Amino acid sequence: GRDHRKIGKQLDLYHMQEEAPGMVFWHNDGWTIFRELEVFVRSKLKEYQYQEVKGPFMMDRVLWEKTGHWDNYKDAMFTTSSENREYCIKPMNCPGHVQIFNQGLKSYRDLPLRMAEFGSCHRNEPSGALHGLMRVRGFTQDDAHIFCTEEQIRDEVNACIRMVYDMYSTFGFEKIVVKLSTRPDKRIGSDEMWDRAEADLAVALEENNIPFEYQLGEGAFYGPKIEFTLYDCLDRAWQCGTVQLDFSLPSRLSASYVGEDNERKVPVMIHRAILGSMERFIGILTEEFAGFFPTWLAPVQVVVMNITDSQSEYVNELTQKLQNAGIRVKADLRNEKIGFKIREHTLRRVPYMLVCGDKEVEAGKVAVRTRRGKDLGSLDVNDVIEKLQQEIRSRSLQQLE
Amino acid sequence: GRDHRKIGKQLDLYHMQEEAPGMVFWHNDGWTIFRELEVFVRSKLKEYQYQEVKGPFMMDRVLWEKTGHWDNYKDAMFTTSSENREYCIKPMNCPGHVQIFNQGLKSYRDLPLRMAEFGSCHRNEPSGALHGLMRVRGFTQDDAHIFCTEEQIRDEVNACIRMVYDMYSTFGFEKIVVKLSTRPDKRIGSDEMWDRAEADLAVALEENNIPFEYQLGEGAFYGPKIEFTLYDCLDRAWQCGTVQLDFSLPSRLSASYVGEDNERKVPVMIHRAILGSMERFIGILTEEFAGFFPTWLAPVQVVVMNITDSQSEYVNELTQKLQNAGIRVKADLRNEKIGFKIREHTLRRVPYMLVCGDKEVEAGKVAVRTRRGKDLGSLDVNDVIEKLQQEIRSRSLQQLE
Ligand SMILES: C[C@@H](O)[C@H](N)C(=O)OCCCCCn1cnc2cc(Br)c(Cl)cc2c1=O
Ligand SMILES: C[C@@H](O)[C@H](N)C(=O)OCCCCCn1cnc2cc(Br)c(Cl)cc2c1=O
Ligand SMILES: [Zn+2]
Ligand SMILES: [Zn+2]
Repeated sequence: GRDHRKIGKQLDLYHMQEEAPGMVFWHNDGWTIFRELEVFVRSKLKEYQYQEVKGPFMMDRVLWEKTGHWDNYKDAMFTTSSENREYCIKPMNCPGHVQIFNQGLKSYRDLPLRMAEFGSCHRNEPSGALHGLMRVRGFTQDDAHIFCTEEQIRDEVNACIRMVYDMYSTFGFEKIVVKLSTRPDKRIGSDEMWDRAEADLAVALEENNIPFEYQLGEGAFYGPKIEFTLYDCLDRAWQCGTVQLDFSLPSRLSASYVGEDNERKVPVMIHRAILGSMERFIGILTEEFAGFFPTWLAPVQVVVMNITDSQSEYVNELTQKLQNAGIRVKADLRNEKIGFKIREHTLRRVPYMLVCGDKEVEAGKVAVRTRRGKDLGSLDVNDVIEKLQQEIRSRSLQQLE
Repeated sequence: GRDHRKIGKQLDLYHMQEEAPGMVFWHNDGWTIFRELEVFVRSKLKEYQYQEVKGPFMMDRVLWEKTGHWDNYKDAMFTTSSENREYCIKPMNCPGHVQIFNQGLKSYRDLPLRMAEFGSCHRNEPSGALHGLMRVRGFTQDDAHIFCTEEQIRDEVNACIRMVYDMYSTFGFEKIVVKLSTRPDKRIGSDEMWDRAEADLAVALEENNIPFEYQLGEGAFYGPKIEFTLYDCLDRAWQCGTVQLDFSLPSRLSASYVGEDNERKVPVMIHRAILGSMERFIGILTEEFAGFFPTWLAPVQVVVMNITDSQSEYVNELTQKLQNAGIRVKADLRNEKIGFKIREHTLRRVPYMLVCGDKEVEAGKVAVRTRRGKDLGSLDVNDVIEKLQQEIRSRSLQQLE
């Protein structure tokens, strides 16, 4: 009883309909979760020293032919036309990132250049294969590309791996299985490029004490991949993360920089995504938590409620203070029994229920109950606000005990 | 200068390519401005009680055919096909918002329902008419649709008008022309509906003490509208804001709610955008400010710089303090003359240059230079940080004096 489709309906997070197969409509509360997940990713982009960009939604087929995506992916790409030119709605963000890199002369002092995007991508998947948020047609990839020198590969691949485990640990995912996918039958780049790339990814895994198995022939057409699979609380495997080494795309798109030796050089490209897609990861989280999202992700974090209208002015004031502390809060001043109110907000998976009777109004206190049924007692309002702020800002998995 | 296309190149904000006509490649610094503009709009969504949602990029042509917009605008829509079905890449967000409205039984108690989206839209505009950020194919509107009763229209229009002036004032736009477009020759609804609807728009304007003029017969087939034209510092007119009444779309897309008398009732829709295209608005702002973006919008708010090698670690400490204070800060530790650093960052329109010589280090102070060439002298570090935070939080047009 943790279906993301059911929870998504019950908590008014999102919906899907037949007029847009495999594409999500995010309702207010679901979009709040999505945006908080974006805020989290951005905090990591800042920490790990990434730029953030935005590329065009479509680009001319001629460009996708040049990069190799047309030859490999044409049947799974959406196309559209204008003025006798054909455009592919983008399946990937990498070519756009190279286009941005190519604006303005680059040198070795600009490298490593780490370029991230919340990339809106589309895949023309067979419609019968779509399911929930887990297999979709339109998605938002937490993508980035690192442009670096050959000598910087080791440190930059190492940083990507650190970033992967760091981010998964935030959500409580500690059981991770790793595969290394090597040269596929249909590919671009020379065998010596592939020897180098496969070797570098293998060394990274050895050095980080990450056990792995090879997945022979399952690499991307443009480079080998480290694939990260996390396991949820039901012990189900979800492949989410990927780190790839690419010596082909930057050459094909005429990317270059001036090295230390003043010689014109082609940058190496590292591709990576960690969550995989915002939509699928939200799906996974919804099931992992069964809708009991950690406080930092919860659509509504606190509900403050009165017993009678005698405490209404105090509740409104307290609601305002919580909102000023950055907390997603609402007041429940209805003329309903306290057990009726508490149940409604517990059903809605609100982390904290703040109750104000006469005794609380008199003492400048608030009675705190958690959605798990724990009565924390009557506590000083400022102590409660501070404790909630820390729980939220630290992105704690745990509520107050 | 005040050419946003030249400034856009100079400050590394964005670029365009023929591979994606009229679709912007946002570089890090331009995307920072875009993201800050979103944050600003979201603060107003909160203040004016809007939900925020997100819809997919495409929906079945079959659904678009039902809206009453198909015959009018089929030539300007991008289409793409899959499995014998044709999809439209959305040029507007209204039908998607109605799809969200149509999920779950709605009651009169849910009205007015205010639904905003930063809606990623595409129009197949002729390539010859494209121009920088102002005339594009891919654009993002600060869009919203309000679903309400007939009796609620005036108050809801009143709030939209307040929102327009509130938002324009933030950017220094106080000269605003207002036009009310009245019933066209070809229209839906009775004459009485139009009498009431035109009167609601006029009364809402009167209630905000706003003089206006008519654009006779220029209303849409589905209702009258108000349009807001702001004037920049060169006295150039930019039509940006729209409040559009719509008595057609809800019925066309089977939208309804349970009235207080238990009757199935069709809501009225209000379409509204304040900035309009955010790409275009960024273009307007770029020219308005001549690239001197107010500090809250500036891609890089502060550069901290040393005179000689001796102050490098003080610069690092101060940069970290600014980082921790939420300021977009960079350290310039190059072995270059201080005047060279000031010239470069002045040219890049960085609001503040925080200069650290021995005297500053020794006193725990910093010397503050503005991009206007103003020497503000030696100031206490914590005081400067507090003043910068206040300038940013208040979204002030004015730098410290
Ligand atoms: C991490 C990113 O930078 C990287 N480009 C990426 O997407 O890699 C994901 C794993 C390797 C690549 C695996 N794959 C393969 N065929 C595809 C065809 C289409 Br059409 C689309 Cl939309 C996506 C893919 C895809 O993802
Ligand atoms: C404010 C928004 O909700 C509103 N829908 C909107 O876009 O308003 C902007 C101004 C008036 C919008 C009026 N118009 C203008 N150009 C269009 C181009 C295409 Br292609 C299509 Cl399908 C429809 C329209 C359209 O209806
Ligand atoms: Zn990639
Ligand atoms: Zn609309």
